[PDB]
Amino acid sequence: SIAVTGATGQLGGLVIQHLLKKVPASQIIAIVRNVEKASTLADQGVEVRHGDYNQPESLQKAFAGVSKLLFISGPHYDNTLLIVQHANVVKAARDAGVKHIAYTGYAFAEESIIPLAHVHLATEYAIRTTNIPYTFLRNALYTDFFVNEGLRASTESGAIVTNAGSGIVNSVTRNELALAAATVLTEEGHENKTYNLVSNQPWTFDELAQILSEVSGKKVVHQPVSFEEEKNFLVNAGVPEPFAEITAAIYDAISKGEASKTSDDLQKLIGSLTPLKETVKQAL
Amino acid sequence: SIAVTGATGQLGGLVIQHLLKKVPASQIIAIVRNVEKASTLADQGVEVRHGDYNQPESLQKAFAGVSKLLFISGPHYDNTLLIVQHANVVKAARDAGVKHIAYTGYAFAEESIIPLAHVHLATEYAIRTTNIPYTFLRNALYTDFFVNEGLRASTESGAIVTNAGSGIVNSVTRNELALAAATVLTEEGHENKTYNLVSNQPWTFDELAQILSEVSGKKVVHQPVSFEEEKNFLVNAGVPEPFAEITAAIYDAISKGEASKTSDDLQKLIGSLTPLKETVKQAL
Ligand SMILES: NC(=O)c1ccc[n+]([C@@H]2O[C@H](COP(=O)([O-])OP(=O)(O)OC[C@H]3O[C@@H](n4cnc5c(N)ncnc54)[C@H](OP(=O)(O)O)[C@@H]3O)[C@@H](O)[C@H]2O)c1
Ligand SMILES: NC(=O)c1ccc[n+]([C@@H]2O[C@H](COP(=O)([O-])OP(=O)(O)OC[C@H]3O[C@@H](n4cnc5c(N)ncnc54)[C@H](OP(=O)(O)O)[C@@H]3O)[C@@H](O)[C@H]2O)c1
Repeated sequence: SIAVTGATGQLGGLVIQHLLKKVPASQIIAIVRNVEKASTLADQGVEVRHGDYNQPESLQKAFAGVSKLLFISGPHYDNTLLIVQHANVVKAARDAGVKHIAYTGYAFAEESIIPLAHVHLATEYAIRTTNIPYTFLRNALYTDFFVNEGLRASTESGAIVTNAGSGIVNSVTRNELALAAATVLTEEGHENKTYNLVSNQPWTFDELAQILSEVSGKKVVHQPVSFEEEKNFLVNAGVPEPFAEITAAIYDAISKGEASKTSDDLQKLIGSLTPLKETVKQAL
Repeated sequence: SIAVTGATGQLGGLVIQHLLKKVPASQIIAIVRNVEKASTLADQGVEVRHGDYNQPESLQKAFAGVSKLLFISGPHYDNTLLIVQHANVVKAARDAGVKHIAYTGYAFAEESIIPLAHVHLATEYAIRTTNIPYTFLRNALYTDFFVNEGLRASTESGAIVTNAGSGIVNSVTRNELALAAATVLTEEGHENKTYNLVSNQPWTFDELAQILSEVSGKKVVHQPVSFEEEKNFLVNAGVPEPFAEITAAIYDAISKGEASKTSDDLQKLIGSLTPLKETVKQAL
């Protein structure tokens, strides 16, 4: 019995589709905040349960009798609130007698300068307190954050504008990260282990721009700018202030080597990784 | 304005008595679960407020307008519950706009084999997420845990019985640890810093027994035993099972070097440390 929180979200939806290739739908439980959004899952053989991280009682019920739990992190912007939610989740899983928990954390968190990394470490320590056999799935930033349909704005202008400088990026796709979680949940050998699930073929924004140029046939350059120019760029392109700030801070951190370390853990878990060109062409 | 949680507890009571030597009672707020227990504090000039870690709303009210908060950890035996409580506390302090927070953690936590160390690390990361200027007061085990009026049972029998083997102990008194917290709250220079507040004159249970012999005039030896012999010893001396287990696990960890690392941080903060003989004679 494998339960997946965040099941209607992007990552959780992909996990379930990967689990559906490995186990009967019978064994999969989707735990979800909005039960009406989960109908398509229930049309597949997947059991749907209500579980809201803000409501301990819902989590008690949702985790009842689950063997393996994949706890996908909350997306909230308030990190201090996210620590409460995650704590509620961990306490509910302990009380429910969950037998194995996997948690989607953040690669190389101890060296991060992004405050969200402190949430993932707080949560990993919270899970260690339960004594439940664990797998810490320490996910890179998503390649999809940087490479998406929004790249058409850059083809248009001839420029990818960021404040990442020549920082290196070890991102991987949500889909490879979903496969990794599904792999771990469906095979032995991953108990009490941490994996830093990142690329071993990192890239730069110069390189991304050369790739976009090759694919589109149109000349695009990386235009690196300052933090304040980025946030301005973003706000004036219709990106709401808090998210524009979040985004500039992620690029700023990249410029300082936040995403520059690599591991073979993911490749060892899922096999060959998707080349960035292949992801760029899909995005377009 | 300096607020102290756990104010009717042993450590918090001593902190307030130390703060009373440094600031008018006007500026001190005792935050407390049981308001009737705090009357003696209110007879001094100290403001009493209700704050229960299980009740977010109480904490919102209790932390209103406080400048500096000393968050003394919860004593609960359920570590997973303690993570929820501590998270509630941290979120309340962020919401209340607390300007500086000190938290009593556990020295060298990253190297601990005691599960309570994961709670203190989860909490430190929770505090880092708030961005509030912090002081992590990483307290050694209390010398008072080992050296107390209970040593008369050992004088009686001629033996201190433990499963600590010849493990080394860097413990310090609750009172020195209270002085350290009070010092930090009342002088500049301690913002965004962690201190491992332990002894630089560690001791063994052989040594404790020689000291008890010198003080009492009666011959007492350390009798080191196994984990299961300890727990049995303890249970049959009227120590309730969960606490007997807690105690055997603390000694077991000592036997494996849990308390063997030292730092000059405390001595640098408070001046000379209390010799163990002086603490033994007080206990008796
Ligand atoms: N590594 C990265 O680059 C990266 C980037 C962004 C996010 N993340 C983290 O990884 C997680 C998964 O990524 P994603 O792309 O799948 O994000 P996503 O599409 O935003 O999914 C977030 C999921 O969490 C659910 N959720 C929100 N609040 C909840 C609550 N109170 N109780 C229960 N569920 C709640 C959402 O439910 P609804 O559908 O009902 O709203 C949604 O299913 C995110 O939650 C976030 O913490 C990582
Ligand atoms: N370093 C060590 O060797 C060591 C040893 C033991 C404990 N500790 C930790 O350090 C802390 C202080 O040590 P201590 O000797 O002063 O312990 P203590 O005498 O047991 O004090 C614990 C304090 O926390 C309060 N408390 C319990 N539950 C609470 C709640 N739900 N909301 C608000 N307050 C609550 C208690 O209030 P009441 O008086 O109303 O019950 C008490 O004032 C402990 O909480 C524990 O986590 C450290």
